[PDB]
Amino acid sequence: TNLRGVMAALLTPFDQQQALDKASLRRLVQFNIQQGIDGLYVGGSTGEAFVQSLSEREQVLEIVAEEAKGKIKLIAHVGCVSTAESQQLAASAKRYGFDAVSAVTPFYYPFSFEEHCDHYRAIIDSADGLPMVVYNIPALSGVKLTLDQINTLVTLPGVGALKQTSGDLYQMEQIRREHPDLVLYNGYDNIFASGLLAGADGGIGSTYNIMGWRYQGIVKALKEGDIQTAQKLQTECNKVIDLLIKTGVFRGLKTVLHYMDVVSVPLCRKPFGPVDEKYLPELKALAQQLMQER
Amino acid sequence: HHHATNLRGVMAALLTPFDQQQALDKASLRRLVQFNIQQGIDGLYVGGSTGEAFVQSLSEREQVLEIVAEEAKGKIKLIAHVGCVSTAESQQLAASAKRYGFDAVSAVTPFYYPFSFEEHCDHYRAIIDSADGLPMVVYNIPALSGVKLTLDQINTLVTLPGVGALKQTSGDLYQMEQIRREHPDLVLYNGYDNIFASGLLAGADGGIGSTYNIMGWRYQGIVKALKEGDIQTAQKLQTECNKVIDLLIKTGVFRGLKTVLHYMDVVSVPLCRKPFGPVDEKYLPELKALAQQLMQE
Amino acid sequence: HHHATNLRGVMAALLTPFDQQQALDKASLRRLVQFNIQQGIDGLYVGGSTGEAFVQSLSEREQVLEIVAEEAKGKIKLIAHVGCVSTAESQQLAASAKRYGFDAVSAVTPFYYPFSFEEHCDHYRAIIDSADGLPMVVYNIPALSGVKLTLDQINTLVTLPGVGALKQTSGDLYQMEQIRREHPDLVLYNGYDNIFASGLLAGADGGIGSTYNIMGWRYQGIVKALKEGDIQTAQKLQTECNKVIDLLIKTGVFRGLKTVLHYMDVVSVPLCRKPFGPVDEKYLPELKALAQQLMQERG
Amino acid sequence: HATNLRGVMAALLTPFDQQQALDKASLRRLVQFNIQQGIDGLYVGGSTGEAFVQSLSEREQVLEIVAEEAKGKIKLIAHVGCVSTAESQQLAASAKRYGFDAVSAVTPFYYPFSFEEHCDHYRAIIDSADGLPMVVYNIPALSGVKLTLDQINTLVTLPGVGALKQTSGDLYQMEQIRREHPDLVLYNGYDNIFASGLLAGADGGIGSTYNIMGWRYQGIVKALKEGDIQTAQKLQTECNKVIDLLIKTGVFRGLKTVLHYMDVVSVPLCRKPFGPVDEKYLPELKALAQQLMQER
Ligand SMILES: [Cl-]
Ligand SMILES: [Cl-]
Ligand SMILES: [Cl-]
Ligand SMILES: [Cl-]
Repeated sequence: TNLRGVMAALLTPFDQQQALDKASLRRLVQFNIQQGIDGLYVGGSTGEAFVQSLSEREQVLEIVAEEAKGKIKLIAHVGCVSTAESQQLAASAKRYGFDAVSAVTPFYYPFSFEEHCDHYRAIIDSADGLPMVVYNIPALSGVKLTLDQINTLVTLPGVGALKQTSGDLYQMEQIRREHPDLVLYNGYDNIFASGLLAGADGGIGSTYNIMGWRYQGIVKALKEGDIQTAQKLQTECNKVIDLLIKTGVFRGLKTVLHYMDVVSVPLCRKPFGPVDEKYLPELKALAQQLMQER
Repeated sequence: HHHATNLRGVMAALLTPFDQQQALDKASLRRLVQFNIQQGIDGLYVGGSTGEAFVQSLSEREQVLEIVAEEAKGKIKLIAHVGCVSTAESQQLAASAKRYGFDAVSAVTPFYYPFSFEEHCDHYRAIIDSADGLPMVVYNIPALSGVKLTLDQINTLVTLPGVGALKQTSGDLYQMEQIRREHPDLVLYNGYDNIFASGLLAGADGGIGSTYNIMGWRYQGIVKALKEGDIQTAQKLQTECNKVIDLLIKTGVFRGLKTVLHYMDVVSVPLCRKPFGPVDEKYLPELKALAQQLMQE
Repeated sequence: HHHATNLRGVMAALLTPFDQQQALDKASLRRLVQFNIQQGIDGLYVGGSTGEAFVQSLSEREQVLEIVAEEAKGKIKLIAHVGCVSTAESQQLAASAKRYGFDAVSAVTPFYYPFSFEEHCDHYRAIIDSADGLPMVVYNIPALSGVKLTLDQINTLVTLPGVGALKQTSGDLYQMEQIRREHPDLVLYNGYDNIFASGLLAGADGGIGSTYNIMGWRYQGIVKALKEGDIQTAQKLQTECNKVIDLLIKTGVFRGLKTVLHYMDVVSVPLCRKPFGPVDEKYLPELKALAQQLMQERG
Repeated sequence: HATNLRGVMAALLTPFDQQQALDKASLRRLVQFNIQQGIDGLYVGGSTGEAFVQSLSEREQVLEIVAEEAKGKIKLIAHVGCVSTAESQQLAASAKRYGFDAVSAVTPFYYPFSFEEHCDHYRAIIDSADGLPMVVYNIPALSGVKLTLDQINTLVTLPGVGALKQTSGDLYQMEQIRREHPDLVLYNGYDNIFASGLLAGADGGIGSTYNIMGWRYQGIVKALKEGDIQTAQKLQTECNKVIDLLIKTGVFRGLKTVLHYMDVVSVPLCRKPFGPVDEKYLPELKALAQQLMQER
C-alpha cells in the first residue's frame, strides 16, 4: 500500500572512463526527488545493472540510500540470472535500508516457471522482511506467463507488488480483477494513462528521470476526471518517447540530463555506442523545453 | 478524413447465422439485425472475420449483405467487409455492397501469400475504385492475417484517397496514440473488445467487435462515461465485458456468442461452419445463465 | 503409409498460367503438364499453394484438376490439393478429385481462424471420407498457414485412417528425423526445395516443390547421388538448386518460375493473380538468362 | 590459416559441488574423459558451461585448469562472452594468458544493441585476445538477435575472425554461408541436425551432447567422408534417441547426471535457478550411462 506510485527507473551516470560518476548519481537522485517522484527503482535494467559487477551494483544501492533514504520510497532491483548473486544483493539491500526488493525473471537459459518461483522464494528469504516486486516480463527476458501462473507469483508469501512490463491491457485488467489490493506497476511508459485505466495504480519507468511530473500529472488528471488532460500529457510523453527510441533510450535520456546540468558525461557502458551527433540539436532543445516547464 | 465523420462509433461485428445443414439461416440473420438495432447500436460491420466470411462463397456473402441492407439501411450505419485474398473477388463484393446501398466498405489485408506492402496498396486502391464512392475501412489484424505493419506504412495506408477509417485489431496502445496524434480527424476503431476503454483513452473513437452482438450497450456506456470524465463507470463496464470475454474465450468466441443469442431466442441454431466444432456441452448452463443475466439487465 | 508407398517420389507443385484478362490460360496449362512429364518427374501436385489455389474459386480449381487428369492419368502420379478454409468446400474438391481419377488428395491445415487440433483432425477425416479410397497427403506449412502443430499432434495426424503421406514444409530437420523414427514407411515429402539434400538425409524419402517445374531433373539427381553414396554430386546439385532459389526469392517465387517458363515459351503471360504484382523490370535479364541456361544442360 | 580449428569440439560442462562451488577434481576428470573419447578440442565457458551464472573469476579459474589439462594435446577455444565489452575483454586477455588457441563470444544479450555495436564488441575483444582467432556467433534462438546474410558476411570477415558458430537450424543459410565463404571454419551448433548440417556445408561442430557420445559425431564425420550415408543416418538417430531424453530431463543436468553414473562428475547439479533432475528419469539415465560405457 505504501509501495503505490510513480517510481523513477534510476539511470547510472558514468565518468569518462566508464566508472561510476558519484557526484552525477547524487545530482540525478536529488533531481528526481525535486520532481515530486514517489520513489526510485535502483539497479534495474535501466541502471545498466547487467553491465555492472555485483560490487558496482552494491555501491549504487549504498550511494543512493545515503542520498535519499527516508525522503522517498526506495526499491532495490537485485535480479541476476544466478539466484546466489541475487541473494547477495537482497542481503545488501536489507543492510542499506531499502524499502523493498525486486528481481527480473531469470533469463538467458530456459527455466521452468517452478524454477522462477524457487528463485523468488530464495531472494525473499535473503531479503529478510523487505517486500518483493515480481516481474511479468514476456519481452526483454523472453518468458511467457499465463494467468493462474501470475496468481501464484503474486501470492507467494513475501510478495508485495507486480511490475507488469507488458503492453497487454486485457491481462492488466484481469490481474486487477483477481487482486484488488495488489500493488500493480505499469511498466511501459508510452501507454501509462491507458495502463492506469486498465488497472494499474502507479508505474516504474526510465523516462521519469527527465519528465516525472508529467506522469504524476497524468495520475492527478485521471484521478480528477480530467481525461483530455491525461491524453494531452500522454501525447507529450510519447512525443519524447518517439525521439528517444530513435536516439537509443538510455543514452538519449542521459544526454538530455547532460543538457540539464545533472549528468556530467552522458555515456552508457560498452557495447552501447554514442548518441549519433545528428540528434544533439533536438535533444538540447528538449532539455530547454523541459527546463521551461518547471 | 473529416468527410468520414458519420462513421464514428460502436459497430457490432455481425455474426452469420447457420442452420443444422450448414446453410445460411436467413430468418435468424434478420432477427439478429433487428435485435442489434433494439440495443442502440450505431451500426453493423457485415461479413467480417466475425461473420465467418472465409468459410462462405462470394454468393453467400452477397446474399447476407443484401438481407442486412434490406433490414437496416437508413436506420443504423452499415459497413460491408468485402476483403478476400483475391483483389478481383474483393471487387466483386465491393460492387455488390454499393448495389445494396452500404454506407462503407472494408477489407482485411489479403493473407496467406506473402504480399508486399505496395501490393497491399494496389489491392486497396482497386477496391475503393470498385466501391464507387463508398468510404473504406482498412486493417491490421496481424494475429489472424500474419501481416505486420510499420508506422510509415500505416500512414500511407490510411491517407490513400477514399480511406475514411482504420480498424485497429491490435493491442498496442502506443501505436494507437501515434496513429491518433498524426490523424486527429481519422475514424479509429478499437478492434480488441477486451481493452475498449483503454483503446479510447489511447485515442480510438469507437470500436468494431464480436461481443457487441450481446452487450453492445455496455460498450456504448463506456463511450459516454469517458466523454463525461467518469472513469469509475468506464472501468466497471469494462470489467463486466471482460468477465464475459473470459467466458467466450473458454467456449470459443463466435460459437459462444451464437449460443447466448440462441438462449436469447434470436438465433435458431447456434452453429459455426466446419471446421469449427460445437460448443462443449459442459459450457451451456454458464452461457444460458449469462443469456438470462444479460436479458434481465 | 503401406498403401501410399507408390506415391513416394519427386513431385512438381504445378503453377497455374493466367492470360492478360487475369483469366485462366488453358493451353499454357497443358503446355506445362507436358513440359513436366519429360523431366522424368514422378508426378504432379495439383492445386496447391503454388498452383495459386487460394485466389481461385472452387469451379476454377476443379477445371485445372480435370485437365490434368486428361493429360496424365496413369502416366505420372497425380495428387490433388483440395484444401480450403471450409471443410465442406474441401470435400467438394475431394469428390471431384476422385471423379477425375487422381491417385491422391491433400489439404493444408485450415488457416486464418485458430482451429483446435481436434477440429483439424475432423477436417481431415471428413475430406478423406469424400475421397472415397484415395489416400490423403496431410500438408504442413507453418510459415504461411500460421498453424503450429506439436510432434504428438503430427503423429496423431499422420496415423488417421486413410492418411498415407506427410508434406513437411518445415526447415526443422530434427523434427524431420523424429517423424521418420516414429513412422518408418510414411511417404515424407521435403517441402523446402532449398534444403532437399539435407532433408533427404534427415529422412524425407522424396519431395514436393515449386522449383521442380523448371529444374526437377536435379532433384532426381540428388535422390540418385545419395542413393549412390555420392555426397559430392548431391551437394553440387543442391548448391545449383539454391543458386536459382536465391534469385527466385528476389524476383518473386511463383511469377519468377512463371517468367522462366515464359522465356522457355511455355507460358504466354508471366503474371500472377492480383494482389500479386508483376516482376521488377530489372530482373528480366537474369530470368531470361536463366531460362537459356537450364535448357542447355537439359536438352 | 583457418583449418586447424576445423572439427568436432565439445562444449564443456562446468561441474559444481553440493554448495555450488566449482568442482576442480570433476572438471579435470571430465576434460580427460573428453580427450579419450577422441574429441578434436574443447569449447570452454560457453552457454553450455553455465557461463552466465558464474563470476569472471570462476570463469577464469575454469579456463586455467582446462589449459593445464589440455594445452598442446587438443585445440582449445575459450568462450569469453558477457553482456559487457570490458568484462569480455578481461576474459579474452585471461584466455591469451592461459595459452588458448582461440576465443569466442556470443552476440551480447538482454539489451538491444545494433549490428554496428555487436561488431565493435567483437573488435574490442579480438584486440584483447592479442592474436587469438575469434569465433563469432549467428544465433537467432537464445540471444534474440535476428542477423541477416550480408551482416553475417560482414561478421565472418572482420579482422581476426577465423570461424562462425552457426547455432541455427536453417540449412538454407548454412549452405548459403559455405557457398559465399568456401574456406570458412563453420561449426554446426544444433547437435540434432549435425549430419544434415555437414551435408549443407558445416565442416565440424560444437555441442553439449559431445560430452557423453562425442565418438558418434566423429563417426558421422567419418561416415559421410567415405560416403556411407547409411551409417551416418544410423548414428544421427542414436544421437537423437539420447537428445529426446535429455530434452525431457533438462539438457545440461541430464548430461551431468549421466556423467555422474559414468563416475566422471561427483555432483550432477546445475547452479540455481536450475533445479535437480526429476527422480523418475534416473532409471533412464543410469541405463544410458551403462549402455554408453559398454559401447566402447
Ligand atoms: Cl528497470
Ligand atoms: Cl470482424
Ligand atoms: Cl504447393
Ligand atoms: Cl556453448
